[PDB]
Amino acid sequence: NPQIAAHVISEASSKTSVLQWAEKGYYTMSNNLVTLENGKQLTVKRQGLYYIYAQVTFCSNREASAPFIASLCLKSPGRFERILLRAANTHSSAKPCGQQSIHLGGVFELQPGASVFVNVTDPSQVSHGTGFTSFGLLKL
Amino acid sequence: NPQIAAHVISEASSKSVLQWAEKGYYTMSNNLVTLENGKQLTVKRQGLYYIYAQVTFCSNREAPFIASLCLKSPGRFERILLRAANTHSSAKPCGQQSIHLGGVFELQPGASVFVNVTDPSQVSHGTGFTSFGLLKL
Amino acid sequence: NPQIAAHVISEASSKTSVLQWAEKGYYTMSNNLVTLENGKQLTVKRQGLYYIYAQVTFCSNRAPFIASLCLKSPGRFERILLRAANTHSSAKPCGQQSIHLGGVFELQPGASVFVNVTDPSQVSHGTGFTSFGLLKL
Amino acid sequence: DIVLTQSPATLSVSPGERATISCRASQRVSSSTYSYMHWYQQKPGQPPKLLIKYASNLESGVPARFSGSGSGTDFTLTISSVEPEDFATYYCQHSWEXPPTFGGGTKLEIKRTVAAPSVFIFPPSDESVVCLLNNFYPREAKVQWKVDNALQSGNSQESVTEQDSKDSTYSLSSTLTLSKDYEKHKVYACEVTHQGLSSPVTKSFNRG
Amino acid sequence: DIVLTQSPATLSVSPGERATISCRASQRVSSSTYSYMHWYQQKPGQPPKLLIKYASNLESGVPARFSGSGSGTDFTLTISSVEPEDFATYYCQHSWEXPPTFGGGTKLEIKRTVAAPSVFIFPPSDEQLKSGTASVVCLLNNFYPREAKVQWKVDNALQSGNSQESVTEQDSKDSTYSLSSTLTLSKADYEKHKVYACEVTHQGLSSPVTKSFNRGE
Amino acid sequence: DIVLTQSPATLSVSPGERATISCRASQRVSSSTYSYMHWYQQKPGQPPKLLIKYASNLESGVPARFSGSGSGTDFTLTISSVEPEDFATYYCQHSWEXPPTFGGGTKLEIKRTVAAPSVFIFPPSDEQLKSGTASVVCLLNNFYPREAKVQWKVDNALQSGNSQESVTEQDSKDSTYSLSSTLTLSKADYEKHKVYACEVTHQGLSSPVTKSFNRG
Amino acid sequence: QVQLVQSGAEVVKPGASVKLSCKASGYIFTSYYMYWVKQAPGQGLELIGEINPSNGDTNFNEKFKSKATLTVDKSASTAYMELSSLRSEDTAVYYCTRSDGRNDMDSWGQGTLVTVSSASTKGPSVFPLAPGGTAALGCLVKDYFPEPVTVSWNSGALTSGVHTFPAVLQGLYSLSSVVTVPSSSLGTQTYICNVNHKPSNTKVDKKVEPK
Amino acid sequence: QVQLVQSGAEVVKPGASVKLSCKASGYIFTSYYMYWVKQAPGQGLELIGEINPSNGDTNFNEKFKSKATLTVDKSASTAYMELSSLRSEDTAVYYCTRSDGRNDMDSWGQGTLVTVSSASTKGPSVFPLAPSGGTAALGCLVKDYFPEPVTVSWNSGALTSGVHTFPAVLQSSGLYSLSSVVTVPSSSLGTQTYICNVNHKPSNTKVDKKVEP
Amino acid sequence: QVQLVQSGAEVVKPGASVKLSCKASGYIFTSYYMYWVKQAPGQGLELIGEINPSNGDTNFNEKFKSKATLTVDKSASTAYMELSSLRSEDTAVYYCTRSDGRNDMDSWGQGTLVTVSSASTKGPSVFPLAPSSGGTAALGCLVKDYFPEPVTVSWNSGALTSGVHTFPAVLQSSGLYSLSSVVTVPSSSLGTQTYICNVNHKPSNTKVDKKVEP
Ligand SMILES: *[C@@H]1O[C@H](CO)[C@@H](O)[C@H](O)[C@H]1NC(C)=O
Ligand SMILES: *[C@@H]1O[C@H](CO)[C@@H](O)[C@H](O)[C@H]1NC(C)=O
Ligand SMILES: *[C@@H]1O[C@H](CO)[C@@H](O)[C@H](O)[C@H]1NC(C)=O
Repeated sequence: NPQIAAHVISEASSKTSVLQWAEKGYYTMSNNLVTLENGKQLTVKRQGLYYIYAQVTFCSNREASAPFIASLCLKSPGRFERILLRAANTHSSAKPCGQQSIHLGGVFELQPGASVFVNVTDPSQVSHGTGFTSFGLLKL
Repeated sequence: NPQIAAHVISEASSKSVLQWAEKGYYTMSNNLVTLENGKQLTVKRQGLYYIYAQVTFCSNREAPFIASLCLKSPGRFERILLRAANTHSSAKPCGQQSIHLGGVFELQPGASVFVNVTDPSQVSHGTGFTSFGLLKL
Repeated sequence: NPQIAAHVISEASSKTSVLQWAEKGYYTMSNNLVTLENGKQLTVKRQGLYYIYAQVTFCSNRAPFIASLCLKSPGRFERILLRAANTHSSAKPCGQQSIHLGGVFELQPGASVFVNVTDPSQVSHGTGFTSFGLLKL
Repeated sequence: DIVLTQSPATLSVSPGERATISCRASQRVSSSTYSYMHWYQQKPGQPPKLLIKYASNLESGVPARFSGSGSGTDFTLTISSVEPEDFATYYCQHSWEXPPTFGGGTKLEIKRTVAAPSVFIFPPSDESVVCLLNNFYPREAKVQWKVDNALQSGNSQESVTEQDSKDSTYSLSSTLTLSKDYEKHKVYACEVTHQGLSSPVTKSFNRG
Repeated sequence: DIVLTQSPATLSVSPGERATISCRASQRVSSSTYSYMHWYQQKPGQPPKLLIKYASNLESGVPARFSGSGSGTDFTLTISSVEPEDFATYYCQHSWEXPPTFGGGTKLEIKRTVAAPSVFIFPPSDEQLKSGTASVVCLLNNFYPREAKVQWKVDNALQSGNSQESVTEQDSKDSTYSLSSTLTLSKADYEKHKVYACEVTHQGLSSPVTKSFNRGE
Repeated sequence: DIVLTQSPATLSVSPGERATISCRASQRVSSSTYSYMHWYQQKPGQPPKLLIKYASNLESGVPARFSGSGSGTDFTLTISSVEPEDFATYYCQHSWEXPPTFGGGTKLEIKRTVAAPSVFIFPPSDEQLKSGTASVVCLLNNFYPREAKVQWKVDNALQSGNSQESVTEQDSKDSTYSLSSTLTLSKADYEKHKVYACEVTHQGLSSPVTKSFNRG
Repeated sequence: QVQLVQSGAEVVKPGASVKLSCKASGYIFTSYYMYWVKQAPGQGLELIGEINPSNGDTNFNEKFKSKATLTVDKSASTAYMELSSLRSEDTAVYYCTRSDGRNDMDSWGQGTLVTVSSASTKGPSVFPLAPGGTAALGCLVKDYFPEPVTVSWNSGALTSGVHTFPAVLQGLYSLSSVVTVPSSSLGTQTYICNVNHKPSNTKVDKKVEPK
Repeated sequence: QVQLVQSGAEVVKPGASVKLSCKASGYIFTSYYMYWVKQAPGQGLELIGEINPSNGDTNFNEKFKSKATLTVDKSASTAYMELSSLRSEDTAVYYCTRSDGRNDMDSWGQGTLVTVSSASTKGPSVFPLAPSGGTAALGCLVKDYFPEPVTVSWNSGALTSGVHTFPAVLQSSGLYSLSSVVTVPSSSLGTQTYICNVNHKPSNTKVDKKVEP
Repeated sequence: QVQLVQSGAEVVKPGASVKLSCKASGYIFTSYYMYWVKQAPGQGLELIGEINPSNGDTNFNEKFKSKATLTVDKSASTAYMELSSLRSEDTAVYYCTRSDGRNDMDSWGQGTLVTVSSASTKGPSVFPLAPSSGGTAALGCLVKDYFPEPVTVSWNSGALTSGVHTFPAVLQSSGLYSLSSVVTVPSSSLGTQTYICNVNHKPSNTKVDKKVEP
C-alpha cells in the first residue's frame, strides 16, 4: 500500500477564523489520497487511523488585543464539524508583539472523504515566517 | 498484524496522576492496549511506540506547572520519559497554557504509561484541550 | 524491512547555538540506519518519509527564545524545517517554558537533522525536559 | 449534539407494581469499562435527585428497589416495586461529550380505573366562557368549543390539575375568550370526548 | 535562495507584434494547484505594477493582451499585440519560500531598422583645462541597435581606466539611441600627448570610424 | 538508581607493580560512541581528582601510567607502574542518567610482609577512676595486614557494645598499622570485676594473644 | 450535609440582566465541578455551562455562550451566573449542581425562577363562575402579573372537592378555582372565594350564588 | 483607490540613519502584509523584509537583518523602515508594497531615493562642447554637481529638434556629470546663437552658456 | 589556573541552617555546570544536586530536595548551598565541583566540613597510659571528652617523634570525642628519660603538659 502523508506550510490571507495553507517550500503530499482542498483543509480518500498534527506560532500583545486558541477540527461526511484537539496560550505583553507556539497532535479514525482544518481566535496574529506554522498527517 | 493505537480524553476527579476516559472521539484499536483504572495506558506487546500527551491548564500565578509522561515497566520502578514546563499566567480568574510531549520509546510486555502534573485540579477538560495516546510503529 | 527510529537525550556542553545530544538514559537507536553524529545531528542512511520531532525546555529570565529543526541534505545548504518561539519568563532566578516541534519530511540518503536555539546555555537538561528523535514511516 | 429519547412519555403503574422505563441515545455512549448514562427523579417544584450513575450504579442513599441496565444506545431504569413516593418524572442524561443533554422525561403516573369527567359550562358574568371537566382518568381528553355550531380554534386555553391525592383523577378547565362579538352569537357549547364517556358530551347555554 | 533567470535580456518588437519573454527558476515553484510565480512591468522612475499572479491569472484592470503560462521551472509572459505604452522592463518574482526573489528583467525595446551613428569628438574647453582637468567627449548620435564599442587612443595607446559611458533612452521620434563617452585626464597628463582619437565599432558602419584631433589646432 | 560495585575493596601493591581495579554497574552505561564512566583518585583530607573520563580518556595533565578500559557493565582502571604518590582511594562514577552515583571505592594500599602486632594493655589511671569512669586501652602496635580482631573479656565474660577502635594510616617509614581499642565502664561496674583481658587475633600471630591485668 | 442554596426569584423586563448565586456548604468547594441547568416552564432540562471552582475555568453550551457569564468566589464558596439581554424565552427555573467527575450531577440547588416580562405588576379582577345531584361553582381570577395568585374557599373552611388550576399566561396571567357540592346545599350553605395577590397587595372576596 | 504614499528623498552622509515612511489609504491597513524592496541605480529588485501591520511581526532577508528595522503605527496607517550605519552601497530607491497573501505584491509606493554620499549640495560647472560635413554637433558638459537632477534647455526652449541630454554618471569624486548635445546645420554656425540653459534646482542655480565655434 | 575555593568549616546544633559558598576563578563561570557532593565520615560520595550558573536552573537528587537550596551570584562567580533543619546525619564534608558536560567533574573545591551536634565546646581530660615488650615499653595519653575536633598531641614538646602513633578521634555516644596518643621506647630508658604529652585544644583554649609515670 502507498505511504499516505501530508505536510503543508502556513499562508496569510486578507480574508475568517480558518487558517490557510499552501503546497510550497519543504511541503509533503505523497499522492492524491490526501489533498489540500480550497487552501483550508486536508481531505483523505481512505478510512483508517491517522496521526494528525498542527503547529501554530502567533505574535500578540495582551494590551493590544481572552486567550489565543487553536483548534484541529474534523468535518466527516453526513456529520457536523467538531473539535478533535485544542490548545490555548496567554498573550505576551512584549512590544510590539511576543511570539508563542502551540503544538497539537493525536491519533484519530477518519472516514473516507473526511477533512481536517485548523481554526484560531485571530488568524491575523499567526506567524508565517519559515517553519513557524504547519499542518499535516500520516496514515498509520 | 493488527494496528495498535490509543487516544483517550481527559477526565476530572474530586480525588497528581491525570485520569482519562474512552468517550467522545477516542481511539482504542483492540485489547492489545487498555486504559487501566482510568489512569494508565498498558501495552501487551513489546516494541517501539510513539507516545504523546497534551495538557491544557488554567492557573493564576499569585512554581512552574510541570507535566510528566511516566513509564511503569514490570519489575522496574516508575521513571520519567518526558517532562514539560510552563510558568503560570497572571490572567484573572485564570490564564490557559498548553504543553505537548511526544517521542519514540521501547515498551516491554505489560508496561504502562501515565501522565503526572503539579496541579491536576487546574487541568482544562473542555473538548480537545487535554488528551493522551500512543501508536505502535 | 527493519524499523528505523531514534530518540536521543539533551547533553550540556561548555563549547554554539546547535544543541548536543547523547545515547544515554531511556534513548532509542533501532539500528545503524540512523546515527547520532558528532553529538549534534541525527543522520539517516535511507531516503523516505520520516516523522521528525524535538522538545526543548529552557529556563530564562526576560527577543524570544527560538528553537529550529534544521536539515542539511547532501549538495544543499542548511535550511529550517520547523521553528517554535516562547517569550522569556519573568520568574527568578529563571522560569521554565517548553517548545514541541514535529512533522513529516522527505529525507535524502545521508541527510542530517539538528536543533538550533537562540541560547543553548538556557536549555533545561533535567530528566525528560529536552529530547530529539525521528521514526521512518 | 446527542439526542436522548425516553419511552414511554407516561407510564401508569400501581404501588407494588414493577416499572421499567427506557432511554435511547442517537449514538453509542458505552466504551470498554463504562456507560456514560445517568438517571434522575424530579417532583414538581423540586430539584432533580441523582438515582443511578454510569448506567447501573445505585447512588449512595438511594433505595435498593431502583436499578439501571443497558449499553451502547439503549438504557433502562427499573423500580422493582413502586412505592407512593416514586410517582415523579424520571430523566436520563449522557456525559459522553460536550454538551451533556437530558431526555424529555418519563412521567410515572398512578394507575387507576377509567373514570368519566363530570362536565360543567359557565357563562361570562355580568360582573370568558369556562368549561370544567371534573375528576376523570386517564388524562387524555378533547374539548371542542362551538358557537352557533361553528368549531372554534384557537381562542381557548386549557389548564390541568395533578392527580388527586385521594382518587388519582385529573380535572381540566378550558377557557374560551372573546370580545363583548360575544353578543353576535346565541348558543355557546363545550363538547368533550373522553374514553370514559360512551359518546361525546356537550354542555351549552344561550346568552341569557 | 532561488535564482530566476529571464530571457532575453532585451526583446526588440514593434507595436502590433506579439512579444513572449521567459523566466527559468533554479528549482520548481509549482505544486498541485498553483504556481508561485508573478509578473511585473516597470517604467523608468515608476514603481513596478503587477500584471500576472500565480503564473496565469490576469490582475484586475490589466489589459487582456497580457497573459502568462508555464509550470515547474519555466514560465512565459506574452503580450498578444504590443502597444506603445508596453515598452518597459518586465520582472518575474517567486513566492515559493523565503526570501521572495525577482528575475534580472527583460527590457521590451522598440524595433526599427539598423542606423549608423554620426560620430563627433570634442576637445576639453579652455575654461576647463586652465582649472586642472581635461574632459574629452566622443558623441555617437542616433544609432540602432544599442550595441556600440567606443575605444579611446592617445598617441595610438589604447586607454582603459579613465572613460565613462552614458546612453539615452530610445528617441521618441526615430527610436534611436545616442551615447557619450567621456575621457577624463589631469591638465598635466592631457598636455604630454598630441593625437586624441575616438574609434567606434557598430554594425551600421561598414568598418570602424575614428574621429581624432591634435591638441591645439 | 544505578549501583556501582568496585573490586577489590583493598588492593595491596608495591611501587613498581601494575595495579588494576574494577567497577561493575547494575546496568549497561555504554552506547554507540561513549561509555558514561569516569574515575577519580582521593587522598584523606583532599578532594577527588579526575583521572579518566568516558572509560578510556586520560584527563589532561594526568600521568601516562593511568589508563581505563571496558564497556557495558564492566570497567577497569590500570596503573602501569605504581609510584608512591598513587596510594589513595579510587572511585568510579556514571553519568548515564539522574542521579550520577559513585562506587564505594578501592583503597590502593602499600604492600609489605606480614608483621605481628605487639600487644599492650593499659588499666584506667588513678586520675580517671577518681571521676566515676574507667577506660581500659588495648594497643596493637605496627602490624600488617590491616585485618585484626580484638575481643574484650571481663572475668572471662566476652564483652559486646562497650568498646571502640581507632586505626592509623600506614606508617610513612615501615607501612604498618597500629590500632587502639578502648573499653569504657562505670567506676561501679569496673569495681565488680578482677581480670581485664584483651585477646588479639591476627595472621602474624601463631595463635590468639591475650594481655590482661588484675584490678588493683 | 452537602448543600447548594440558590438566590431568590427575580422578575425583570426585557433587555435587563440578572446575577444568580449558588452557595455551597458541607464539602470541599474547589474539588467539584459546578453546572448551571435551565428548566423552562414547558421543559426539559438544558445544560448552560460548567465552571471549575479551583480556577474559574468555564466551558459553555454554544446556545448560551453569548447569554451567560459564570464566576466563583472561592472565599464565599459561591458560584454565580449572570444572564444579559433577557427575552421572555429566558423565563425558566435555573439550577446549580455539583459534579465529582463531570459525569453524574450528585447535588442540585433548589432552583431560582427568573421571569422576564414587559408586563408590570397588576392585581386580579375576579368574576364568579355561577352554578344533577352535584353542582359546580368557582372564581375566574383574570389579568394579573406576576405569579403567584392564592385562592381559598369560605376562609379555608371549604377544602373538599376544590380544584385550583395551574395559571395560564395570555402577557397577563389567568386561573380558575372551582368546587363541587351537593345541589341540595346551594340553599343551606354560602360560597365566597378568597383571592390574594401579594405582589400588588390585592385581596378580593367574591360571593358566588345562583346568578 | 488603494494608495501607498512614501516620504521624500533623503541625501545623507555615510554612518547616518534614515527613517522612511509609507502612508496607506483606501483599504484595511491591518489586513495586508507589507514588504520593503530595494532597487539600486541600474539594478533589479531585492527584498529587504516584511511586516504584519496587525501585530508588528517581521521576517527579514538575512542580508538586511542588521541594516533595517520595520515598524508600523496602526493609528496612522503608516509603515516605517529605519536603515542604520548607511554607506554608499545603500544608495537605491526603496519601495513599500502591500501583499494580500505574501505572494503577489498588488500595489507599490512611488519609492523613496536614499542617496548616501560624502558630497555636499553643489551647482554644476558648465563647459562648451564647441562644434564633419552638413551637420554640426555642439553641447554643454555639465560637470561636478550634487545631488541629481540638472535640466538643460537650449535657447530658452526654442531649440528642441536633435537635442540629447544624457543621463548623469556618478564620477569617482562622488559628484555627477552629464552632457547635453544638439545637432544643427553646419551652415547655421556663427549666424545662429546656441545657448544652453542649465538649471540645478537643489542649489537654486540657473547658468546660461553661449556655445560658439 | 581553574580553582574552586569553599568557605570554612561549620559547627552547628541540630535545627540550625548553614550557607556554604564556592568561589570559582580562572574560567568562565556561566559555561560549566556545578555539582554539590556529600562525603559523610568514613563514607563514599553522594550527589546532592546540580545548578546551571547561567540561569539558576537546578535538578536535585530526590533525597536532598527538602534539605538543600542551590543558588549562584554570577557577578561574584560564586555558588551557594543552604542546608536546612540540620541533624547529626548531615555531618559531612560537602564539595562543589564543576562539570563541562554533566559527565566527568574535572575540578573540585577543597571541601567544607559541617559538624551537627547538640554537644557544646569542652576541653579534654588527659589521662596517662602508664608503661609496663619485653625490651620495648608502650606509654601514652588518653585525650578524652572534648568537642569539637581537633586536638593536637606532641611528645616532649616535639623532640620525641619516633614511635609516636596518634590515633584518629572516635565520637562517643556522649557526643564528645576521645583519642589516644602512644609511643614505644626502650624499657631501658624508663629510669633516664622523661615522657610528657603536650595536648592543645584551640576551641576551649586548653593546654595540658602531662608527665606519664610508671
Ligand atoms: C471554525 O471556523 C469557522 C469561522 O470562520 C466557523 O464557521 C466554524 O464553525 C468553526 N468550526 C469549529 C469546529 O469551531
Ligand atoms: C506521579 O504521581 C504520584 C502521586 O499520585 C506518585 O506516587 C508517583 O511517584 C509520581 N511519579 C513520578 C515518576 O513523578
Ligand atoms: C544553526 O547554528 C549554527 C551556529 O552554531 C549556524 O552556523 C547554523 O547556520 C545555524 N543553522 C541554521 C539553519 O540556522
